[PDB]
Amino acid sequence: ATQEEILDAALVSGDSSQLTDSHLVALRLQQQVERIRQTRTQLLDGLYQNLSQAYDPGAASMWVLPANPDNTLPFLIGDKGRVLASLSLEAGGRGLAYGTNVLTQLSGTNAAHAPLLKRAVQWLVNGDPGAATAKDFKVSVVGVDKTAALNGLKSAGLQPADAACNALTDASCASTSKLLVLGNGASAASLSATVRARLQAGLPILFVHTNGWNQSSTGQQILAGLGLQEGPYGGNYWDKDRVPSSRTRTRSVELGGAYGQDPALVQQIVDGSWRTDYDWSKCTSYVGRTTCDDVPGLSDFSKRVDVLKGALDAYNQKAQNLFALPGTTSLRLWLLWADAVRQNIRYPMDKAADTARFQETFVADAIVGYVREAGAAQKELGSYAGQRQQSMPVSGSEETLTLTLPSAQGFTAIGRMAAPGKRLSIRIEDAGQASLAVGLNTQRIGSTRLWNTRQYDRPRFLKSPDIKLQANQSVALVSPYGGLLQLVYSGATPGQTVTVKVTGAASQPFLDIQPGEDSSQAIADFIQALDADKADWLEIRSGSVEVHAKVEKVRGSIDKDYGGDVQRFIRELNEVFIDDAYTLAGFAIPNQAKTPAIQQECAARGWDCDSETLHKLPGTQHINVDQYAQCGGGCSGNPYDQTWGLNPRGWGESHELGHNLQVNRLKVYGGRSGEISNQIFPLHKDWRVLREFGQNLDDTRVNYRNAYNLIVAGRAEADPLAGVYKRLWEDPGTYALNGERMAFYTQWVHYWADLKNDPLQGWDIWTLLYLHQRQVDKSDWDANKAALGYGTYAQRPGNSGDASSTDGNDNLLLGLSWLTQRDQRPTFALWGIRTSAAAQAQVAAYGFAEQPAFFYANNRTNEYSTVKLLDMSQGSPAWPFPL
Ligand SMILES: [Zn+2]
Repeated sequence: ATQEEILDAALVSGDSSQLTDSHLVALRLQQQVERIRQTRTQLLDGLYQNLSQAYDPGAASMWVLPANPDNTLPFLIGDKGRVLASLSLEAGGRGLAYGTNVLTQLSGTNAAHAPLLKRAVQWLVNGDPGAATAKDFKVSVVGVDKTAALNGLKSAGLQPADAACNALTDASCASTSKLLVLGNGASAASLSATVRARLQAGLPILFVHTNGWNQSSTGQQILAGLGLQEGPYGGNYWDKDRVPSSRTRTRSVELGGAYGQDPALVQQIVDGSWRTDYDWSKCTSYVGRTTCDDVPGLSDFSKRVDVLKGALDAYNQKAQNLFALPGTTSLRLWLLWADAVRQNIRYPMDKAADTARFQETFVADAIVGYVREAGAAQKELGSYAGQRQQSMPVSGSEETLTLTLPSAQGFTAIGRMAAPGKRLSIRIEDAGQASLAVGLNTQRIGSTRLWNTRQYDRPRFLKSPDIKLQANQSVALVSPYGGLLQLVYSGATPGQTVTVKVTGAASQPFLDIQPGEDSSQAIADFIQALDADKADWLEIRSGSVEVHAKVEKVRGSIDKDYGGDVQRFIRELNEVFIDDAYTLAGFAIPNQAKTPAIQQECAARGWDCDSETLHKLPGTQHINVDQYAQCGGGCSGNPYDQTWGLNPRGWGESHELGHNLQVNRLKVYGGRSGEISNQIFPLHKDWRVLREFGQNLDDTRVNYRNAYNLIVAGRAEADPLAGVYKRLWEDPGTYALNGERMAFYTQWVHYWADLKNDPLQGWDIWTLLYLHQRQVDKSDWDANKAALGYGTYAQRPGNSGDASSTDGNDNLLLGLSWLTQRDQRPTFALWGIRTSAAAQAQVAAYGFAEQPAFFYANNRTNEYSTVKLLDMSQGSPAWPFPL
């Protein structure tokens, strides 16, 4: 078969598998775009002639936009670019929609529009804007006032007669009526479908939005029947856009022909006239990531490409197959062109060395249609994947999976992959009240480093749009890239399940630790899948953490850090990394009782330390392990990105996990502890690792010595609390005084260890503070405040994260005083930490003996046997370790 014959077939089926000649497709697209422009401009020129185009719908109006570009078009575009009315040629019919009821303004504010409206109505009735209507032409008016509408039409020089019947819902009235006028009061079965069917059968429709700047679902449905869409929330309220009387024929004809179309970009594609002289010296670099926002001309190019992506991604998001909807040829050609381009992409490309390949690929990467029955794999997957991903076996039968949702909103790995160019079918069942979508992959967009020299080596958009699903309705997908399937959810009940059915999917290595079940078999099966080595990507689900990882990166870590010992790697991931953090935070972990000391303290305080209501595990934290990251070689977020691999014992792993587990009421001076109060997680892990294993990791993180220097100097000032504050907490820098501020947090660990007379118990104070804080945050205030040491508070305290707030300082003071049964105000003052009068009154009410100011000093972070206690109440001792 010729490429010509392949293209013709693929326009019907969507099957681009054998289509490689992108130039041929681009030539067809060129003629299609030109056909659309010729049709539009001829119609708009006939409508406008030299009549005034003045049209002012006021603030109390909505915008009304084309939705299908092939058969709809703007009619009135204001100076600010807002579409105020649109024309429809959908299904071979004739429709016109305004964003306000212009018919009742033809004697007033829009008297000047009457001549033009007359031509538009001539075009509706006759199909020719210069053909006069017959006297007494029958007009049916539905959902807006009949008399006022007919009087409006008369005001424009027309002589309508009342059809006296409902042409929206009565097929016989539709057949004799010359025009149907609609507003938002209409009633009908299947309103969009009914409107479409009337239009297709030849009833001309004039729609007027009757709800001002308010949106209308009836209007949205009518407009969808015309192939139009309502503009966004607020309507014309802020912009107050209008067409001025100075608007020329030529200008509006040009704007209307160009709207939502890019003939210049099509021509650049066809001719290969990609820009050879972008000024790349204007790019800049931030932590190794190059961006180019200030390269002249580049942002405008990128925004034009975004229009195309936006257009196709609306179909993706709605789970609509473009090839199943009539009147979508332009978009079909764009998509088939991009699929053809994907057959020829080769990596890597550089922005200066390979301008034509780089720029054409830049466009093609933005145009991916996932909802289809067939289509092509991209031939080269570069730094993303390789031959394994391309050759993964797929299941011919339906697979059934049950997923648990740990919070109301987020996404979770389904445990299967789309294979490149291979159809899969998916559906969800048993979803309760959750709203669901399916997605592919988890990459963040900064992880395609296309502006770095020679690093355009994968697709721009490896993560698909979220593809909405309805319960019990199957959707067919084809990805050019393959990818890890994700269930995206919102409005869920924590702990609920969902059933996923999928046919045609591949099975990546997938480790699904069962919350409180034996896992030695799951581990063995995962290892066996890794040993078979048929995949480029894997996933791991363990508690509230999910890892999405390039296989080669995980192998690298197992080899480097574990000498090839996969078993120990996995067990440490689960226990030393994940379980360590969530246990430190005191969450209710299924089938894992609290330690005896935590149990006993909680019991002695009469606390709820075990309910799911207060202490359920939080929403999933995702981790991406890949060749590239969103920012730097590793980036905060959810997911957070790592490019080195995945080390269960690593500082960064736990530092980032810790950000997910931070709470404002345990931060000193809000944001000043933004990179402090999360460090308990990696510090605890390192203390544990030294004791159990003997590796001594990050042993100089906590800078007790320099904290001491700053405290000793600041407390010599006239206001000693302010003096310390200035030297320790004032600096707003992201990582300012990181080591010194950490030494505050560990004071309480050493203190608690001494209080309990047990070195192993020291970190329990943080677990207790977390348990206490979640009760403060969520328990019934009146019933629980006495038990939480907050009896003097009429209302729950605030949760501000601002550095100027005392909400964290206060809760730390109260929690620590309450748990230790000593008034801790002198040590809080020593550290420069101010508290509110309310919190001070509350500590006074406890009736506890003061703990005089103290300081725990050490010359190592991880080894606590050497820590020394300094009494600070009478003066400042010497630093007690030799320099
Ligand atoms: Zn951080």
